[PDB]
Amino acid sequence: LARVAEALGSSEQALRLIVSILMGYPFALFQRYFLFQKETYLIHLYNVFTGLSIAYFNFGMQFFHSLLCVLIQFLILRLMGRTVTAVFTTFVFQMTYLMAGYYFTATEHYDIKWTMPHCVLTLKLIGLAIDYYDGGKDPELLTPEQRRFAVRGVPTLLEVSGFSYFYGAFMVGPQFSMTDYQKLAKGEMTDVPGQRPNSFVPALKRLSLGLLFLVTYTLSSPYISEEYLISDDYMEKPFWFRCGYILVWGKIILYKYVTCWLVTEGVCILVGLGYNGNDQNGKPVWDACANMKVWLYETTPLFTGTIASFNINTNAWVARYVFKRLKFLGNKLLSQALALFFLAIWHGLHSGYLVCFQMELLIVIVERQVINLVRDSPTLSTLASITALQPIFYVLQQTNHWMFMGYSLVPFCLFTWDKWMKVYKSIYFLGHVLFFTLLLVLPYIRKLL
Amino acid sequence: LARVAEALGSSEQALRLIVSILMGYPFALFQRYFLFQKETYLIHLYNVFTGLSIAYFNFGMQFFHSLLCVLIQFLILRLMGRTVTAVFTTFVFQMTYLMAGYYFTATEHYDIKWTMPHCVLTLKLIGLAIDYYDGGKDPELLTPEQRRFAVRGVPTLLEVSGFSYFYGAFMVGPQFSMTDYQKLAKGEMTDVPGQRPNSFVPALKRLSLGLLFLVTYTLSSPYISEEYLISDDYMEKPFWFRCGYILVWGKIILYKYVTCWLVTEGVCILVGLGYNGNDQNGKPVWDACANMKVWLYETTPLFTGTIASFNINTNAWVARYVFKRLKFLGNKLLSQALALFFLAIWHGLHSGYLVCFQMELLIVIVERQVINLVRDSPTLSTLASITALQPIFYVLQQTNHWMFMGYSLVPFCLFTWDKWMKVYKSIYFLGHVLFFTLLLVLPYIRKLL
Ligand SMILES: CCCCCCCCCCCC(=O)OC[C@@H](O)COP(=O)(O)OCC[N+](C)(C)C
Ligand SMILES: CCCCCCCCCCCC(=O)OC[C@@H](O)COP(=O)(O)OCC[N+](C)(C)C
Repeated sequence: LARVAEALGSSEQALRLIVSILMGYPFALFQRYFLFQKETYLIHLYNVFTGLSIAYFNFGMQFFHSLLCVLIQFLILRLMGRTVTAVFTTFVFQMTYLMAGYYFTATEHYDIKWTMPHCVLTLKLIGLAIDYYDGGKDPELLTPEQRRFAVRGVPTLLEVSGFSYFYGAFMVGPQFSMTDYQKLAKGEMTDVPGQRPNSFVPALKRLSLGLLFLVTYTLSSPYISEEYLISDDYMEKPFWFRCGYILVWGKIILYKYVTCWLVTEGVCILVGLGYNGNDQNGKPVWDACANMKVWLYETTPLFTGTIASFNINTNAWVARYVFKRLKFLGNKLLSQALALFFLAIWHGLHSGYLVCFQMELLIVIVERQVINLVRDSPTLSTLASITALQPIFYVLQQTNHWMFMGYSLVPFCLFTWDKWMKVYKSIYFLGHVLFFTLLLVLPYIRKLL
Repeated sequence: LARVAEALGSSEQALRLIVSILMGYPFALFQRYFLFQKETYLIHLYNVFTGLSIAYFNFGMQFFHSLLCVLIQFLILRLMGRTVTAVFTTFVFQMTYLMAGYYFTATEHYDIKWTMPHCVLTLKLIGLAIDYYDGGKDPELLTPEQRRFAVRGVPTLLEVSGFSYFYGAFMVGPQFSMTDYQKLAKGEMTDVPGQRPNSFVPALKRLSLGLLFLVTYTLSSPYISEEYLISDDYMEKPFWFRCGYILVWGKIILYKYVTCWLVTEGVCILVGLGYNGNDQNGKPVWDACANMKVWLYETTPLFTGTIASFNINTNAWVARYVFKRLKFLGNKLLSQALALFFLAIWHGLHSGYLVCFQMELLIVIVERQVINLVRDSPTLSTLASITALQPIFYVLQQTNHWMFMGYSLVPFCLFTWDKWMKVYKSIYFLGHVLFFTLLLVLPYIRKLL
């Protein structure tokens, strides 16, 4: 409806996405109470129907495209099951399908179109194929976590269709594995063997936090937007103020993402999929499929402290299915680039993503070098601080972290060859030149000390 | 000059290219008579100067890009000389440079721009890198051709610069190897151990034939052009006539290529680079760096007989450095489906090339299947012919060959999504559907017989 779209002050696409995400709670409540007896095919059909309904509500003309990619893989997965070339052909097919979709969409403004659910689906399917090939090997140890994380059996059409179309983690949801989905289907993922998983208390906290972030972001949205950055006229304000804007911006655009992940956690933890075990005391731990770690993402002066708390899940998937599969190159420095290149193509086909990831690589390397210089061969360095007082150091580090994360996040939201450089040149290319000088000078001063 | 361009009836680019190609003959005549004493650096400097002048007279200010590829490789070739990763990095760098040039250069007409000399240069440099890598291995009993080609030593800047900028084979010239260039530089490519090689008699034939083809093509150029097909008002004559046009066309557009190769052969055979050995009788053989074999390209009813008579210096290079190097994977078909893909990218970035190469692959497979069915399992099918009277079969086969080679060469000269399909749909997609039906039916009828 256009009336509600104009009333809420945002485009109808975002409202439709939010209502689709929020519609998962009644589905989970219905599932948790009417499926005590298993009869797994009921769960599989229910998941398929709910996922198809969710896809039809939003993308109600092109959803059958997804129904293609599930079926074709099932053929490729069936024949040449354990050969190496199956992995190659499925990887190439999925990549070329995604690239064709991206090329034929190629919209300039940020739009929530057909692309993202298919992106999540195709990455999950590649993961499933890799896992099946890995589990097809000999039953020896092979890094026992890898052994227990593999799949053994025949993945018939019903199981793969149900696992592909989970209603909760479909749009932007967390990426689970194949082995644990069958555990949920077979009902061995509960707090105790013979009762419903008691998870009401964890879910409300996540829902409250996600709603709080959502409401504060939508309240603070009109004040700051990615149009003041150029405006063709306001590129004359005092330099410091401009930097201050980049400090206020970036920290606000991130809250657009966070909330949805948090809220989808609420629909993913209620069904019991977020169980991993108990702690030393024995109490249950529900932080298994979490996509965000609040209270560490905020207060983290280190540049590397925002890489293990922001995305966490996709990063873990990339590390597990790229680094562990390219141990025969042996360079140890090429792979860390190649993975990023893959992460620079999975997001999109524009140019801003490459520059953003290059800046992230440069900043993390510089931070590693600086933290290696101190506290390892400090001499005067540590006893100069002597831990007498570090309020000023902490606040300066925090401001530096915010400013130089927003400064590299600018090309993420503006991914055109013209607007990016037009808004980026007014800052005198500060970050790249400064960090290049630091990188080229630091070994010399380290050798001096 | 525009006056000569309008007088000759062709654009100034073609005339400039032809005059540049023809300008090599005084260079070769000067070289053959004033360089009895070797002092190799004189030859290297002469080659560099002549190649740079030729590049200047065609592409005035842009030629430095070519230099920007010769020097960088010399660095990559110097450090990490014998490692595996050197091949990977030089391959990726050359491919991405060529792709960037093509993407920034792409136009909708056939333009003689910066691309082609850089394309030849980059493919030659990739070949040099592969050959140098295959020279640092153990000197065991490899394949004799590998030992005959492998280079041992360190290529300094002068030698690589001279070998890269050969004046004769620069624009569209044949692609020789690295080891034999040093043989020419050291003066051992002669009929008699020491004297000027006797090559006047072989050379004049390649001028007579080349000039004959050139004059016939330029005389018959105005009658047939690639505009009558797409005029959209000439698509209404009866069906057969249209097919007849495709028979007359295609066989004419090919003569645009042939001549130049022939003529550059004349400037490549005079210097003595076309020597390979003697025959059984003992007379010299000069068909070493030939790029086309006339008297077999014309009268060849077989569809596979036009692959060993067209350009046999790029096909041989591809087979030597891709087809017979990816034997570790061991599929025997995927490689045949991979190398062509490389050949589908080296030509350009448009879409017509892929379809043309796919059609060539399909027709050659169909021809192989048909020739396998006959003369191997006749079953009273050919024992009755006994060569009684079959000129009709020969002429029918020749007409079929011409028609279905032109029908697949059409997308080569028209490489846009719109023009190609508009000109191709009026023929009712005859070749693809016919060959698909033949491919799907032939095994069944073979099993029947
Ligand atoms: C209150 C309004 C709610 C707004 C809805 C936005 C949902 C966040 C998208 C998360 C998708 C994802 O997992 O990729 C994470 C990153 O990749 C971010 O992705 P992008 O923001 O660049 O979107 C284009 C790239 N896709 C297509 C691959 C998703
Ligand atoms: C009387 C007038 C003379 C006309 C001059 C034309 C010269 C023939 C080009 C041969 C280049 C080559 O070796 O590639 C052979 C094929 O690749 C053909 O190539 P194309 O015709 O498609 O040209 C674009 C592709 N390049 C850029 C790679 C060369």
